[PDB]
Amino acid sequence: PKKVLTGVVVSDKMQKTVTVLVERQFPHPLYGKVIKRSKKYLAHDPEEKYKLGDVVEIIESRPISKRKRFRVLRLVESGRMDLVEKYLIRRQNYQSLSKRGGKA
Amino acid sequence: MVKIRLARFGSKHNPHYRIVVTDARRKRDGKYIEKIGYYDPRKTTPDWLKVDVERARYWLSVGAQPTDTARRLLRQAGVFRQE
Amino acid sequence: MLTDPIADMLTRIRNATRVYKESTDVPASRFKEEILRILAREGFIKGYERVDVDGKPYLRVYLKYGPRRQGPDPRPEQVIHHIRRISKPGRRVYVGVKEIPRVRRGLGIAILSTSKGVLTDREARKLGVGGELICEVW
Amino acid sequence: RNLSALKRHRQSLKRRLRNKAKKSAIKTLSKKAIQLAQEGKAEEALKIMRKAESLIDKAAKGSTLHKNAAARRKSRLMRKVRQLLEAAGAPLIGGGLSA
Amino acid sequence: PTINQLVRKGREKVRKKSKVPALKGAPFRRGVCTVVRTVTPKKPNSALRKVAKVRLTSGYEVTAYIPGEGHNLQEHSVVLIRGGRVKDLPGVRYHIVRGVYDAAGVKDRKKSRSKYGTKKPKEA
Amino acid sequence: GRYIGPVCRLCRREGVKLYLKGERCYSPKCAMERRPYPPGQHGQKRARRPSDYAVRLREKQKLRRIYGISERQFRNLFEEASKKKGVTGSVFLGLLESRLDNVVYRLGFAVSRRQARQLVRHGHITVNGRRVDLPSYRVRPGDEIAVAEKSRNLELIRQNLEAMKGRKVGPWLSLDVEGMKGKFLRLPDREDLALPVNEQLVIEFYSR
RNA sequence: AGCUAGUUGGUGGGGUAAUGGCCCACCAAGGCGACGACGGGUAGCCGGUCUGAGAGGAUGGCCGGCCACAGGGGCACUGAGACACGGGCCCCACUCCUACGGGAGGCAGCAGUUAGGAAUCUUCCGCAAUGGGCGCAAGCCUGACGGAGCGACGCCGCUUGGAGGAAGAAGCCCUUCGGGGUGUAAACUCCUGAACCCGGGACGAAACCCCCGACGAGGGGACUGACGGUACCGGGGUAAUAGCGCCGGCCAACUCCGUGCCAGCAGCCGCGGUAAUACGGAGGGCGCGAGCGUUACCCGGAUUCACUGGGCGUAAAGGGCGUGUAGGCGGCCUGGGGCGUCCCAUGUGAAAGACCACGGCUCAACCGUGGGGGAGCGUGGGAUACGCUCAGGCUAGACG
Ligand SMILES: [Zn+2]
Repeated sequence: PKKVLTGVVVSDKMQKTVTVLVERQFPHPLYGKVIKRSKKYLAHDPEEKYKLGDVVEIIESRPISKRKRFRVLRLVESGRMDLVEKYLIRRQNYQSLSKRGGKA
Repeated sequence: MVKIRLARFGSKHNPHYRIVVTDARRKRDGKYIEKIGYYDPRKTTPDWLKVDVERARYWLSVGAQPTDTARRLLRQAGVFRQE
Repeated sequence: MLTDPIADMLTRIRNATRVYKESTDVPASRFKEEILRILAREGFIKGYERVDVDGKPYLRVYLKYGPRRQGPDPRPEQVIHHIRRISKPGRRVYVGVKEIPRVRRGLGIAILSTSKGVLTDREARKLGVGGELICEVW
Repeated sequence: RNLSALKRHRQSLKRRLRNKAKKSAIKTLSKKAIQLAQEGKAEEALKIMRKAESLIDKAAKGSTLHKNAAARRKSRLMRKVRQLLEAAGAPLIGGGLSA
Repeated sequence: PTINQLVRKGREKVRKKSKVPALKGAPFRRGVCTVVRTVTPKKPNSALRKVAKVRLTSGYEVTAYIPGEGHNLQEHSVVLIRGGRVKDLPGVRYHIVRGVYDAAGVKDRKKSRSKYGTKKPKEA
Repeated sequence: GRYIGPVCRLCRREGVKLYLKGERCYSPKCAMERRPYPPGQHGQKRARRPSDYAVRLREKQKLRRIYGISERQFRNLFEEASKKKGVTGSVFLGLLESRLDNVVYRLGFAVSRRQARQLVRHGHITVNGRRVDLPSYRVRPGDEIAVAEKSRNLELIRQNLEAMKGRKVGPWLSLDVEGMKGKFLRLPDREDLALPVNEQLVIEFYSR
């Protein structure tokens, strides 16, 4: 079962490849509540088909470059960087909270 | 060269073996592809030797020069005796 | 706003049952009524009914207790001695059949909430399923 | 001391000289095709490429290259040669490359 | 702690604080005494105590304590530290191995002869 | 090595009567007669209200010394029990009763595990003919516990197996004399054994 | 607290069995980060181990599985295979060598040697078995191995005897001076007969090979065991090692002399300054027994890091107050989806271990065969109460 994955297209601004956010839930190993963690896979996109703020599928694959081992099996649904916006912001605050703090 | 021999499991003067199938390249008592029988030297029981050629066949249907003392034991249960 | 009815309900009840109240309405909802349907049914309150205080739909839970008592303190024994919203949100709690417990050596229940509807524990084993562990009366 | 069976070192060495040499041939000779090809040398290129090809599988006939190596090396080559003749080409000896 | 505080931060472990940095957690440390002084105890109870600041075979050194009535410890006997203290003599983190090396338990012993190391007698 | 020493002593201190004393523990001689008080200098002096603990201790001791068995076993055996399915209290006694030696004794080939065990360690006995001795021998149910040939021709034995007529043999036992044999009919149970010990407390002393 | 230049990716190519920035060329300007990057610290990970009611903590010795390492560093040739423990090249520290040019060296293999240490052995036996390598084979090679020795290092079995035997010895403590205690204890009476001695004395081993006949199947027959002439089987065969800790409370077992804040005990609160059951010995007493006691470390008790299972007015503990990012939490109703969630099938969960039944060495420790369980994950399928989610509605929350 070559792994498959629905996730989001947080970023394209590179060559033929794409950034993908892939949220995830699972019970706290000990404190039970269901924590919602995340990971940024890099899918290989040829015709540069898939675009920013796209839900899509990723698939385990034969390498294309280190830090780059998946592909875009499909486009689940277009338009909705509302998720990106969040991603975008997550890292937005960041840089600020160093010796002064993020922002809002 | 997937052999079929005996690994030791007995004890200090109570040797008990399993008729395994390793690869030789692996210790006598180390991991293995599958057991298929036990041999008791001191034969203090009425089963000091069992086997299951039910398998040995396929298991000999491919490589596996069974140790001389392998075919031996196997011989009693005669994985062979094709009358 | 409530942050979790179920729990809330259980309490309204808990809080009421402790002053020997005739009844205590609980804001109506699909679920709840359920829990009561059992709670009640299981002989933990004469039952409940649907009453619209301010045309706003509620559920009158009809609490019940034991008989008056001897010596100092004629307060009846409590019918529902205990109650605890186990799986609250903020920390959800699902358990699978072999996971269901034995509330009070068996003199008390637990309310799983399976895919076969809400049900007691002895009843969970029945349809042999497990679910989200709800309240836990005894 | 004197681990006799050491031999091999000797052997290894000897066998080496062989291996290296076998290969150097191909390289030095293969480029011969490329260079030629690129230029537009119908035959010779095609020609010598054969010589390579063989000497290559030849190589890969002994514990020199063997494996897919051959292929690669081989393919790698003609592949290289082929497209290269997009200059007027016209495969003469042909042989090597079918069409 | 709202679960979350736990998922988020979670209980901080512990941390043991070894009381015998006579290192390697070994139980006995060879050594050569330096001073063989003698001190008084803490407020509660008094009496001259036979200490023994020893230089350990591991760059360390302490205020070795010596038990038993009298002793044969010389300013340069090979000793052996082994833990212990004295809630009387502040700063005395160990004890001595009478019987081992230059130590041999008190010669006037008869009872708990394991401790205070003296062998066994030939009574009758 | 076990005990070896003033046994009847054990009695006086353990309080009750201890039959580890073969015979004699049957008439003005078990010491327990007009000298039952415990050993020691004060001995015959007051006995401070036993510690809610001492109790578990002693009571245990008792049921141990009785068999004159090694603690490392009397305890290691306890675990073997608890482990096992069944009212532990029972089980223990059960197994603590199949000690080839005690076994023998309960039969009558001797009058005390103390005079028994030895009688055991000289091949003088046999579990199903092919004999044994290791007192620490678990006798399953339904076993032949006959004498050592060379022993049949033996005073004590003969005498012991002799006086053996009027006295009975516990409901899970059955030998004779006209065969110096025997048999482990079945694992006993509390009742079966009169044992002046409260197993429950014992069960307890091993929770500290 | 911010890291990044082969650094992120593209095209083309080299390289390998093979993908790949694995490497190189040129191009784009990206990659990663509080869901904790980067740095510093410690560390081989696992099975399993210990401990715990468990959840959990702590660990990873021996045995099994993977990994990296072979004086410290780098490169590669030979090959199915390595970057190669007992192969090679260089480089640095080091020992030995030397006609001073110039060389030889690796025990983190069995064993031994020295050194640091609290501390960890035998320079033995064997090719019999099991396995490994080459060989047609015979057959050699094997410090892998099967054994023995060494160590109370752990675990299991065992002897130091057994029955009778004084209203009760002598010697040794206590005293109301009548007497109490060590004691059935011993002495002694017979009884057994550890060790020790005499004889016999294996399983472990039947295959390779010979013969047979088609070097096939089936059948005969050669020979070999280190341990070891040990274990054991029959005979005779002498009553024949006990020690250590502790005895004020937790904590079990009290007396006397000595003893004077000294001598010393100590895990804790504490005892000694003339009557100390606490310091020293004896009398006895308790505990366990070839062991007992200490020392260090891990778990427990410690619900004292609290998921199970803690708290915050005055004991430690609410942020000087706000607005609000990310983040966590969400009302009543219907439908879709079925990701969380539950369920069944199957696959996987090696072996040993641990649970269980029978079995084997006289028992047990140890050992074998069998059975069961096993969270977790993979593929299919099913459920839809709950959580999410997607679309429609309402108005008790919010706002206007
Ligand atoms: Zn008696």
